[PDB]
Amino acid sequence: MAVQISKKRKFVADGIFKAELNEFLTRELAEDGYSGVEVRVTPTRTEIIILATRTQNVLGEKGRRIRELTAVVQKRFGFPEGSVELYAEKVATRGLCAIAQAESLRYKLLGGLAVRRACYGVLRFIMESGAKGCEVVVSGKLRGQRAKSMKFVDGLMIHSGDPVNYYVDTA
Amino acid sequence: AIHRIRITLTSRNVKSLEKVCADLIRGAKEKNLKVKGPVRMPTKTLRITTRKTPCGEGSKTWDRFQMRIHKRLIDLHSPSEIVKQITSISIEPGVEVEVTIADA
Amino acid sequence: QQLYWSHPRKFGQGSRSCRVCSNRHGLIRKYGLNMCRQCFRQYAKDIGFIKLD
Amino acid sequence: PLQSVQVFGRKKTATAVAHCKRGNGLIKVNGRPLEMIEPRTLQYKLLEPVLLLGKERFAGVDIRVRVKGGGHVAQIYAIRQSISKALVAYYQKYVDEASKKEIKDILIQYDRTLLVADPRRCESKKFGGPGARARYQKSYR
Amino acid sequence: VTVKDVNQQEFVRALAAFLKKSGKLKVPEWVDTVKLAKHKELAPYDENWFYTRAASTARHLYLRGGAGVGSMTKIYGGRQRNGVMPSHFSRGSKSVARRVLQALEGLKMVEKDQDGGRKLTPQGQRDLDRIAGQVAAAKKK
Amino acid sequence: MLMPKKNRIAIYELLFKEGVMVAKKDVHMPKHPELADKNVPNLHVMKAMQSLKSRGYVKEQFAWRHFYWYLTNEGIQYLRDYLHLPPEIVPATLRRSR
Amino acid sequence: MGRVRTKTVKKAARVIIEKYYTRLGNDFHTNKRVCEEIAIIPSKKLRNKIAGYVTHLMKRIQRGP
RNA sequence: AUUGACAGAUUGAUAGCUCUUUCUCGAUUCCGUGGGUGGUGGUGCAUGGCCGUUCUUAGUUGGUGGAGCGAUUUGUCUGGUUAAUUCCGAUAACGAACGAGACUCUGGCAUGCUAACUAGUUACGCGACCCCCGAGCGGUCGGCGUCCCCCAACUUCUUAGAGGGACAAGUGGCGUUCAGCCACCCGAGAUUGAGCAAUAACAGGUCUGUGAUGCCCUUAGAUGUCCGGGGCUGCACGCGCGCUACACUGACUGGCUCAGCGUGUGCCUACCCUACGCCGGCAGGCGCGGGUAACCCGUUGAACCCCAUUCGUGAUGGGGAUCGGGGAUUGCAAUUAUUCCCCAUGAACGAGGAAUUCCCAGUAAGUGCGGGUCAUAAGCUUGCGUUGAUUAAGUCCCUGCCCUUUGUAC
Repeated sequence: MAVQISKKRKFVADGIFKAELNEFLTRELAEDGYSGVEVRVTPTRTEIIILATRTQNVLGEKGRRIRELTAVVQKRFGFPEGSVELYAEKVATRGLCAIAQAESLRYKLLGGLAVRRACYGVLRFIMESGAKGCEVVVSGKLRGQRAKSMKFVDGLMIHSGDPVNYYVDTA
Repeated sequence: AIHRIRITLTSRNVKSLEKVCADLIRGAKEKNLKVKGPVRMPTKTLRITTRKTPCGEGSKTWDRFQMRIHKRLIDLHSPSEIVKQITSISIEPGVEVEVTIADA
Repeated sequence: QQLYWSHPRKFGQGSRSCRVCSNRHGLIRKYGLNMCRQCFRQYAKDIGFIKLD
Repeated sequence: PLQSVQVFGRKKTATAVAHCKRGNGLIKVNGRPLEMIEPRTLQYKLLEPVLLLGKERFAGVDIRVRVKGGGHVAQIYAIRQSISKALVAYYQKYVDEASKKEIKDILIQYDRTLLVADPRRCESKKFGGPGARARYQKSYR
Repeated sequence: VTVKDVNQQEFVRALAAFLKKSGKLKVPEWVDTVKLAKHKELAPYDENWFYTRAASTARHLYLRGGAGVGSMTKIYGGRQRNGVMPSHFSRGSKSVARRVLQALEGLKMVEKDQDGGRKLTPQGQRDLDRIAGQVAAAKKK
Repeated sequence: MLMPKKNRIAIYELLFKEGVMVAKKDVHMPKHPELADKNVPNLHVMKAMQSLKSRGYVKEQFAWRHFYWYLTNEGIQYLRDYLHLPPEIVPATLRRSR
Repeated sequence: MGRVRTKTVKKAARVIIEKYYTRLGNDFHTNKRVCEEIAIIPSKKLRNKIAGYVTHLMKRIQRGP
């Protein structure tokens, strides 16, 4: 009530919250095309933006799933009634999102399309989307039961340096 | 009323925090009164060193995960309505703003 | 019945677990993280920590 | 109008600030003269500038010094740098530049440390060893 | 001349002698038997040590005020041989510091200040700074 | 249809009152966060929801030892049957959008 | 015993001099700021290096091709 | 149907676990079968992810063209150059990609700028308090503690912004007068130290970090789970990283006197840092305060060091193992000694054979203090400073690594 926790501790706890919510959204809206959360606190309100491709699906029928998710978030993180609101925004250039593409590939692999061909197409999609380049690695037991790895690559890529931080979107 | 209102901008990001700080000074100059320039506090470094390894059996190598945290606090000699107009602007980043009433 | 969980679970590494894995070894207690050191490494970027030096 | 000059010396983490003023040449560190400070074997150090330039150069300039940080030796090397530096800064501003230049020359030929501060600072330890460069012992067998 | 103008070692010797000559301190019963801190293998070889450290406390109080018992233990701290384990800090004896501070209180050297902790008083400033002057006027050496 | 009636039936009503419901995967909580009429703990809650899920009258997601039970339409119809509720009812998903 | 220039320096300097021979001169700090003006050099150090090689090429040009 | 029970016998138990004997939710149950579910069970030689290593060196790659029946090769190199497949230059190659470099953080220069009651204050003003505080007959000075706010003055020290700042840029050599190397001026002299880090691997480690996970096993007399107790600490012995030492360049007893990273309660499940006052030899106890922190702890009054002590080369006052008796705290519980204090006991060890580790500048080494774990808490670790060397500035002898030619029955 009148706590005002440490400036150190508060920032750590905030990031922790942000990270848990990211997981849960990834776990819940996996198939649905989730591409990140962008949270921001305000006076007596905490906006939280879901980024995704299939926005119609995340919202649900007539306004349903978003309302369920707000209620669940309220219940879980100790938020008052009407202190939080989920805002689904459509992702511009979904190809350049790495986690969205990694999901798309997961889906394709689950359906039963060949390990190569689905992964190749995904690669072709991200390069049409307008990237500097790419690196797509599938690994594990690709036929037989001795684990191998695919490694489909193209274009301009970087590994070293600081720049990797902000120049490669990894997933 | 006029009273010694204190803004306190704390953040993880530097550039974003300084931009906010600058905009609040601009807003204070516009609706002229006073300022007592944005006081850089000594930044803290929230630091965690862990083993890179899950398990024990590599060569023993360590991460040094930092997290910096900055505090720019700004004094002001004004009424409340002007402060609410200023502080409502300069939001969207992770800059935590804490407005104290007077003295302490 | 009444003795089922009746053992002092107030202190030491019985009580405190991680807030993600829930295994009770190598918890980053500092700054109230309370998470597995492996878990911490996993999430650190989201939390705001970053390897600069 | 008074002739004030506040100049600092440094050594590792010893910020010794010597403050010159138009006076009678006392020269005291924190709150005491140069005949204590009290590592004492290093008295001729904190004396050196005065011994080189003489009492005639100092004569009309009282110097109050304040020190903090560092350890005993580092503090002495800080004050020694600072009082000499302060003297030079006084002569630059409130005397004449040819006089300063002469003082500077007399100091440097003795030691460049008197004006120029060492950049040397404690190197950071890295995991896999007890210090910066030394490693923990390897077992092999 | 103040106390800072005097070589602090030979000051506390003179203050101790002063406190003996006065003969109205309040050395408690233990003195002989006590250890002096958990540091120490032995007790002091100087058998009238209480007077010496009383003097040392007073002079500390002159130089830095607001010094509580805890603060007096911290200043009289040192190495603690664990013997076969490595050494650490240990704070000095509380009770002896407290008895010293209460003894000075009875003398009216000192007085418990506002905002906690001891400070020495004018009548105490007398004796401390008087004996400084005596030491200064001992000889040119 | 199981166990202490007062507890179970209170869980069901709380699940109906909101669209969703959550727990923590922590067996030993003689209270439960929210709810808290009389002990009515974690477990009973958690075991009811798993029973619901098995017969196909609630969905799931887990995420960091915590559970998230989104409720189905067929599930809603099961709860209304259990609690002999009227046909209007309004569970939670009413909410004016704009 | 160390500092050789990489091709990312060398190419940029040659390209600078090919287009802006006239602006560039022997004094390093003048053309250090020229290099800032005429070219978007992202880092300070790289800029500073390029200008250093630009000066060195100028000196070679002032003594045959 | 057949969930849940005071006795009393039994039991470790106040486990309604059982035998005994009264009653209970009242739609729970029990029995199959399908089938779950759990598992710090098995399998890292079924995998994922993450590390580690090869491999911290300079290496790796495809398009098109050329050479070969082809595997392949060229590019990717005779030569100089560089820390570098870094450059210069050669040229059946051409024009590219990664890595290296650039980059990010850090270190050190800014009497330059922007900045301040959560920095200093800084020197003033001394407006003073203040008592003889001292010098001094008295004035004027010396010194702090502070009493200080704000309508004193600022940023030297302080915090941290965004700028600048060094580039091999100058002078001299050496070098195809290229790439570059050496010196010296100015001044940090390209070099402060980290972080990031390719291709292809390994059947490296990890299923005991995961509600990442295949299959296998087990699944109510459980390998599930919880409670009590014990164990992981057991000692003919062998090895590995450590601490303490073997003293007088020391020990002890006083005295004097300088740090820097941090961290800290009001919490994810029950509690922090602690000033000051008394009581206690000591560990500690009891009172009151301050502190979600440049505010309080805190001028963090650290150690070594420095200065007076005694002791006198004696297994000595060096060393502090072992062990007896007592006293404190943490805890639900400390016996197989949890830690801490006290008195007593006083072992080997007089510098370590063959072996072999680590290191070149604020480094090694000494020296303490933070953080981690943590109720209790470091002989470990990961950071921090404080004191501060010798010797190198080279070479392939050993051990390895990189390229080229070569030989090869691998």
